[PDB]
Parts: sequence; structure tokens; C-alpha cells
Amino acid sequence: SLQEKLLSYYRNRAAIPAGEQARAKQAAVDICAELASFLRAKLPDMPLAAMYLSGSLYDDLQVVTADHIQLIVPLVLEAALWSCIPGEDTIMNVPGFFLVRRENPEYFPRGSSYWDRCVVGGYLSPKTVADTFEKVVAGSINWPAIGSLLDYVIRPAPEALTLEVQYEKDKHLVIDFLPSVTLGDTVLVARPHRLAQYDNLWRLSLRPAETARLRALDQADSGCRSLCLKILKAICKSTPALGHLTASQLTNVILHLAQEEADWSPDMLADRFLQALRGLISYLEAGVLPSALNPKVNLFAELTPQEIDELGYTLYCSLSEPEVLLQT
Repeated sequence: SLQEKLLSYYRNRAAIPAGEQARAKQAAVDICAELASFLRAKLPDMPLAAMYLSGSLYDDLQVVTADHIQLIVPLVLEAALWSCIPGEDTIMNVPGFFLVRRENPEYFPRGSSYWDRCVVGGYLSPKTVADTFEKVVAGSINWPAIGSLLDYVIRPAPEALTLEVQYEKDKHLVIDFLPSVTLGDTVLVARPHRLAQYDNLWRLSLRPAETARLRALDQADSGCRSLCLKILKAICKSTPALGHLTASQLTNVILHLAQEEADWSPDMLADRFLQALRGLISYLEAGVLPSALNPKVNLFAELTPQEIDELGYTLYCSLSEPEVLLQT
């Protein structure tokens, strides 16, 4: 049965050994700690909150291999000096992105804030902020030496704010160094829009709120939404034609489906899985996957039509024998 194959697939492909997760996490904390020491030592005047590790590996949602970790570097911005403007509220009309505006310059003039050195045209520039950290992360810290003390091989990617870490002979971990402005249950990040004319905008991450909503849903009925998600994530991670599908997009298909369908008991996993495949296909066909948390945001807005066709056709052809997705 499909149910049995899905559970076999989760068991044999999707779930990451507790020990492998441990080594990846430790590699990340080692790296974080080294960055914090450098920052506290060479940039002690840079107002930052506590850096913390984040991502699906900390929420029990990472699959196949422990290979991706976010390192959130939150800027401290004075309340009276800055505002965060939603992209959908600007002339450019760019949902999913934000402006961080320097406010009250006539009352608190240029220089009142450390972050004034990263302001361009009255806005905290994500590009200038990222450049500042790039010089630190990619130009100032001795990664060859540090990897040696920790027995890792650490290199910034060519995307210099991405650190490639070899923590085992052939186990590799990517750490994304994300300069951020935390905004409640959401995070603004310096990771440029795919289009070039949308680059002074901070990117809005809804991950923490999406994750919390998913967990709350399963907690209320002891349901299988998270398990279904993990199986979907593993399939897309293991299938080249499906690689453009992101954790967030898959999480939101489940969140919408959770609004339409109440029954996520363990024995309904297979039915939910197929419903999620057909759901995905309909979203791809429309070219629109609205964020379940911010409906103004289309989660497919950064895919091209060719990328969307490949996803849609791959999934559609699979419906005639869904088992092929389980690497069979």
C-alpha cells in the first residue's frame, strides 16, 4: 500500500540519524562561537543582539542529510530611529520584501546610530549591511587556521556570506550567515530578490511563524501534517526535477490543505500526501501559491515559467504511480 511505502520511505530515506544531526549542529555552534568572538573583539561597537542558529534542523524538519543551517545575526536598531515598511505598502508594490527606513533625521541626525554608516537614500541598505559582514566573514577571519583547530574545512562560497563546512570526510554543511532585523514572529534578511531592480529591499522570512503554525496544528489533533511535509521535502530534495520547490512552499501547501481538510490522523497520511500532490499541481498551474500567513505574497513569484512547468509536469506525471517519487 502507498501508506506503507511512505512510512518505509520516511524510515529509510527521509529521517536523519540522530548522530549525524548532532555533528552538524556542533559544527554550527563551533562556527557561531568563533564569529561571535571575532565580532565582540573587532567590532564591539556594532550593536547586535545574540546570534542564534536557526532553520529546519532545529525544528525537527530537516530531511535526508543535515546539510543546511541558518545563522541569524540580528541588528539592534533604536525604536525612535527606524521603521520597517512592508513592500506591499510601497509604490514598487513588492510583497514579501521590506524597507528599513531611517526616521527622524531632523531630531536624531546622521551619526546618532552606528547603523547610519550603512544608510543609503534614507534606508538601511541590505547591500551595504551585507558588504560590511562580507568583509568580516570572507576577508578578516582566518578560516583555514580555525578549521584546523576544529578539524573542519571551512570556506566562504564565491554568495560570500555562505560558509561551506566539511565536518566529516564526505559530509558537508552549508551555513548561511544572515544579517537580520527581527520583526516579531518574522525576520528581515539581507538576501537579495531574484530580480536586480528589487535589491534595496530586505527579504521577509515567515519561517518561524509558518513553523509554529504547523506545529500548533499537529499538536491540537496529534496529526500527520509535519510528517507529510517531511516526506514531501525529502522527495523534492532527492529528485533533481523537483529541486526548485522550497521548504516554505511545501509548508504552505500543507497549511492551506489544513484549512480545507480536518482529518490528519496517522492512517490518513497517504490520502493527505496525494491531496498535497494535486494541491501543488493546481498552484503551479495558476502560477500562484499564496502565503497562508500573508496572502498578498505569492510564494512562486521568484520562479520562471520554465521552472514552474518542470515542477508541474513532473508532479502530474507522477500521479499515475506516486511510488516513483519515493526513488523507485
